[PDB]
Formats: sequence, C-alpha cells, structure tokens
Amino acid sequence: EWKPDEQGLQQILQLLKESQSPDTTIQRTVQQKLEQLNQYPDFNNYLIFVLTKLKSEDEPTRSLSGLILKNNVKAHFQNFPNGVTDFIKSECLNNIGDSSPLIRATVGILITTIASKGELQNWPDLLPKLCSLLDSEDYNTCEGAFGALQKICEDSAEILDSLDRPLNIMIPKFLQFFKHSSPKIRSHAVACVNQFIISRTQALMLHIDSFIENLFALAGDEEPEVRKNVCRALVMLLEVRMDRLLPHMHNIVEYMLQRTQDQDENVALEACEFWLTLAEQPICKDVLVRHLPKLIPVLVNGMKYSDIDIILLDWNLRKCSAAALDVLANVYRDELLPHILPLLKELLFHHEWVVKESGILVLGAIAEGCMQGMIPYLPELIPHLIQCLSDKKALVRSITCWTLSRYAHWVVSQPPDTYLKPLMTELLKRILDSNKRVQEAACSAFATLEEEACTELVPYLAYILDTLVFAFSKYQHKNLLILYDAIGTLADSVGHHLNKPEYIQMLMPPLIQKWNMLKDEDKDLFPLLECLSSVATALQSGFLPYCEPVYQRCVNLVQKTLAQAMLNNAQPDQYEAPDKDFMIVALDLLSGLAEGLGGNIEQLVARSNILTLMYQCMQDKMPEVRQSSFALLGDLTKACFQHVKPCIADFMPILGTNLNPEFISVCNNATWAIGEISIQMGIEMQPYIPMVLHQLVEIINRPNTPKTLLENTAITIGRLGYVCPQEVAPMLQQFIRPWCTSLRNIRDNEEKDSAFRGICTMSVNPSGVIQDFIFFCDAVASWINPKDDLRDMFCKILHGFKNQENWRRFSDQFPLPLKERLAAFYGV
Amino acid sequence: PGKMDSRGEHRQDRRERPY
Repeated sequence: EWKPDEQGLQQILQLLKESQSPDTTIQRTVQQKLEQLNQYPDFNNYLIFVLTKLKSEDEPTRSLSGLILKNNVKAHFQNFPNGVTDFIKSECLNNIGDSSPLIRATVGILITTIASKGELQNWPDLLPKLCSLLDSEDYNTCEGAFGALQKICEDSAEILDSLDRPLNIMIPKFLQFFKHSSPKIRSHAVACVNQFIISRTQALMLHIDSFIENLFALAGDEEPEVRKNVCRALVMLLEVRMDRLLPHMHNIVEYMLQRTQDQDENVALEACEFWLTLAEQPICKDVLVRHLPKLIPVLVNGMKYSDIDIILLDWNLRKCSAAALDVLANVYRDELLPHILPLLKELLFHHEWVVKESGILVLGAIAEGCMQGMIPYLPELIPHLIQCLSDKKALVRSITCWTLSRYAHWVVSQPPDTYLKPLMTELLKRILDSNKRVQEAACSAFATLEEEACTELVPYLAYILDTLVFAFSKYQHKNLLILYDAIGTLADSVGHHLNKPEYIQMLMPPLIQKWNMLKDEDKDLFPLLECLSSVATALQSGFLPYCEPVYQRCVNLVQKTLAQAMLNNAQPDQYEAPDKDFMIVALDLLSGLAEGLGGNIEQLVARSNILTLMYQCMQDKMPEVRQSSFALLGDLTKACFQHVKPCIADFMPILGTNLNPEFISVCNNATWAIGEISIQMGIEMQPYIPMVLHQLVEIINRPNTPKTLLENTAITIGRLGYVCPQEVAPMLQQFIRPWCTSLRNIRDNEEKDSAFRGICTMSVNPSGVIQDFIFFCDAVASWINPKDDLRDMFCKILHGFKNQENWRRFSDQFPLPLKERLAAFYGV
Repeated sequence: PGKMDSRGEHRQDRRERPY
C-alpha cells in the first residue's frame, strides 16, 4: 500500500551519498538535514526500502540507510504510524538471511532494536517467525534468525511468562540445535539457553537432563565459542542444579581443570569462574579431594600479569584466579599452607619481577583465610615486603602496598618500633611516588592501616599530615578521591587530637579550594563531603570558621534533590530521577557538623528549613535516606532542641514506624533518636511511649540481632523509663535479661549513666526484677567508675534485695570478681 | 555505642584492590 517514486528516491540517494563525503563541514550539513527529515514517516519508508529492496545500490549505502533508520527507531518509534512500522518489520524478517554479511548484520540490528524499543508485546509474531526461520534450508537465514533470538534473549530474558510463555517452545527447540553441524549455530544455541539457567526457567529445568547430556556431548568442541559457552553453562548449573551434576562431578572437575588452562584466554576465564562458584558450596572440600593439589599451582600460575596488561599498565583471568585463591584459602584455612608455601618460596624471591609480583599477590590473597597459619612466617615476610616498597618496578611497589595492608592487624599487634614504625614511614614515602598506580595503592593501604592503628598514629600525626596535605599538589582527580578518604579515616582514627591550629591551617585551605572548585552535580563531592564530615567531628569547636558555607550548601543539596525527585515523580518521561546519594552525603555532613559544633550550630539552624526538609527525608522509600535523616535528628536533638520540640508530635509516629529490624541501620538510628529526644522531653514524652515500647521490647529479645542495635535499644528503653517510669516499669520482667546482658559490655559513659538511672527508677516495680536478679547484680558490677549519685542509687537496690542474711546461697554463684567488686563499691 | 555512620563502608568500597 506504499510504493516509492524516482524523485523522492534520488533525493534520498543523493542525501545518503553526501553523508559519506570526507569533507570537514558537509558532514555537519548533512546531519542537520537528516535531523529535519528524521521525524517524517515517509522518509523512514524510503530508508528501509533502500536497505532491503534497492539491490542496485552498493552495500555501504544500503546498510547506512538501515543504520540511520535504526537511530530513528531508538528516538522516534513512539511516533511511528502502525503502517510504516509493519512495512519495516515485514521487510526485515523477509531479508533476515541476506547473502551480504554487512546487510545481514544491519537487518538484525534493526530487528533487535524494534524488538527492545517498542517492546515485544507489540510485535506478537516475531518469536514464532524467528523460530520457524530456524528450521529454514538456507544457512544464512537460520544463522541470522538465531543471531536475533540470541540478542533478544540477552536483552529481554525477564519476559519469561506473560508474549504468552514463548520459552516453552523455544528452549526445547534450541536444545535440538546443540547437535547442529555448524559451530556458529551451536554457539547461538547454548548462548540462548544460558540466559535461562539462573532464572530456573521452567522450560529449561524440565529439560535439565537433555540439557546436561547435550552439554557433555559438546565438551570436546574445538571451536572456542562453544567450549566457552559450555563452560559458562556448567558454572551456572553449579549454582542452581548441583543435584543433577553431582553424579558427574569427578569428570566435570577434571574437565574444568583442563579448560582453566585452555590456550584461548577467554575460555580459561570462563572455566576459572567454576572454582569461585564451587568454593561457596558446602560440598567443596569433598568434591576437590582428588584435584586440589593441581588446582592450586594452576590458579597461582594464572595470577601473573598477561603480557598485554604488562605493557598497558575490568575482570580477567588474573583477578578471577586471585579471587578463587582468596575463597579457597577461606575454605581450607590452615590446610592450604602446605600447598601454597612451596610456591610462595619459589615466587616471593624470584629474579624476574613479573613472577615475584604474582608471589606478593598470592601472599595477600590468602591472608584472611590462612592468617593464623602464617603468623610464624610474618616476622620474616613483613620486613621483606617493607623492603619491596622501595623496589625499582612500580607494579611490585603497588601490590606490596596492598598485601602489607592485608597484614595490618598483625603489624599493629606487635611492638610499634619493630614493624609499625618503618611500615608507616615507607608507606608515607610511597604516597608521594611518581607513578600514579603506586600513589593510589599506597594511599589505599595507608587508609587501611589508619583504621587498624587508631590512636597508635598520634605520635606520627604531624608527619602524616605533612605527607597527606602535600599530596594535594601532586594528585589530580582519580587519587584525590582516595586522598580524601585517607584524610577522613585519619580524622576518625585520632579524633580530637586533630584540633590544633597548626594542623587546621595546614589542612583546610586545600580542602576548601577543591570544595569551591566542585559543582553541585559532580559526584566527586561524595568522598569530599564524607571526608569533611569526619574532619568536622574531629575538629569540633575549631571547625567554626568554615561551617557557614558548608552548612548552607548541604541544606541546598537536600532541597534540590527532594525537588527533583518530586518533579520526576510528577512527569517521569520528561525529568530524570535524581541521584539520592547527594542527599545522603549532605545529610551525613550535617550530622557531622551537629555532632562537632554542638550548640554552636543553632544560629545556622534557626535560619534554616532543614527540619521541614528532614520531615520528608524521614519518609523516603530508600533506607539509607531514612537512616541518615534519623541520625541528623538525634544530633539536632542534642545540639538545639529548641528547634526540634515543635516537630516531635509529627516525627514520633514516623520513628515508631521505622522500628523494623530488617533494616538494621534505619532501626538503629531511629531508636537512638528516640532516646536522645527522651532526655530533653522530660515528662512530656508520656503520650508517645505506647507508639514505640512494645516493639522495642520485641526488638531487644529478637535472636541474632547485631550487638550494636541491642545496646542502643537497651539505652533507649532505659532512657524512656528514666523519663516516664509509670508506663515503662510494667515490662521490666519481659526485657531485663537481654537489657543487662547487652549493657554489661559498654564503656562507662553518659549514655550508660543515663540508661542505668532509668533501670533504677523502674523502684516503681521491684517485683519485675526478682526472678532474674542475677543479671542486674552483674550489670552494676560492670561499672568501673560510676559517678557518686549513681553509686548511692546502686547501694539502695542491692541492700534492699539483701533484706529479703538468707541470700548468701545465691550470692555464692557470683564469680569472684563479681562478688568482690560489689563489696568494694557498695558493701554487700 | 550509639548510631551507625555507614561512612566507613563507603570508603572501603572506593579503596584500591587487585581483584
């Protein structure tokens, strides 16, 4: 019902030739003319006509016409009338197997793009026609149709069930082309089926036996693409249907071991993944019993840098082998050392740097699983690695930074002058390496060391800050991020020691300079603001000269992220949803300012809409947003409650709804906020207690709840009982056991103090304490340095229980430190 | 303690690693 005319054809052919001209500007001119014509449907009818039917014209003009149309599909398919679209569809399927490889590639890319963009529900007979075309006599047609089906399976596998269950016909049919004579078709066949293994697609699982028998029959295929796809198949079958591989495990392991050494590096990388996946299964040790002795040297050998990467310098046989060795070391732990140590001896001291490098990487990879077993060798290895940090080849320096980092805990545990002092000295020198890959390795290692050492670095603080600040001049972009993180960690590790004028004036200027440089859309803000958050908590009162623009920018980031989210929610096809990391980062930095500046932030908050913005952040679908806003709420509750008090009526029900322990961090920050709000509410928190308490009690008696959530729940229940004993005390019998067991283990501080005066007051029902009194006695003995008020309180309840003497039988079940501290402080 | 930062996890994930 549409046919071309010579005038229109000549203009298109003219325009298509012109688009192939070599000249500088005629190409920019032809694109503006295509831009205009692209939105006219009759033009796309001409494009597909040139591709499939103008066999007079050459191949490059025909296929370029098809590719321009492909771009129009990707952009304007919505606007295509159902008569142009059907004409393109029919011509594609009818020329799926053209004799020209370039034309055939172009038709398929059309098919594939219409199928995805425009959605398969709207091309109902595509899959049946493609499947019928698979049975064709002509090879190119069968190959081209299978080419399309494979792209479609890779792109749209998630349409298994409602076209209407097409996989129930295709998958059984793909399995029949595993035996096909042409290796190309065979690859397509198992490539298609591989898309549906992890899904446990019903059509495939009910044919799992035919699948497995056809895979075995294909194992010795000489064509790499088959071997590779057979290897992929076996690795996924390992994850979902281990049951049916079990009777063949010995031959499969034997096969994968051979393929892990394949001459084709892509085959070997697919094979190598088998070991990663097998290590997770509980059957691992039993299965590998006869092959582990060869697997370990095979893995270690593939960890060397390939020759290409050697010259160049992302996932490859090196990383995969290393990852496998890491997991295996975790599975076998010390049993692995007799396999690894001879290799390590032959590699760590080798004359050829590529070999030695791989030795050092082995040493780091096994560190976590084999740590205990290698303690005896560390007094020799660690001084050796510190010497390698000065090795002449950069890649040896950078891997040595890493594996030293993997032994940081052992190093901090030894006398600081022996290993820690020299390691840190030469890591700092390495920070200023001239090679960018070493900078990033040494910086990351140093961060790792900072986290392990904590206050052990305070004597070195000035020299660390000299090195870290200097790096601002040498680093740009990619390692500045690592550098910010090293500064953030330093601030978390030495805390308030950072708060000295010499340090502040050395560190802030370059931090603010990179701050003024970045704009509100740059994701580089994430490490910078997370760094400033840590710096502000450490610098506390000394951050005051810098906080004003820092605060107002964070509130701005939250405000714009909320507004963009609401816009996107309003018209999603016109406005893109915002990255809510900007908001999470910005909330956390405000938490850092409120913790660090304390009361000094109130003048900033008094002039802000942060609480109105916090109200909406607390209700966000995403947990990390809720988690950061509740953390900010507790911090503002401490710093400037004057401004929070009017909002409590609205915040409390929302805090009540986020006492859900499936989200640990949200649940935790919510409970902590409730506690801090209590202390400043006073008796006025009476009406809000029914909204939280019954769940808090359920949370504190829930098994396999992380210790930190339990202590915060204990501290909040204590604080709520200090403030309104009337409605809290009835539950004493129901939570005192886990309360005492958890709070027994926290340092004597203001939260501990606040919580224990709460338990004392709950004086209001002493009968809730009796049947489990052993736990309270222990909990009060946990106190080393209690302030006098709390001591006086403590003597009263213990002496009161005594007077109900007869108790000595019970009191002798005390361990000796328990019984003796109670007599020492309180005289019972 | 009291309250969960989640900042350390973010720094660990940006850290350099050979695999």
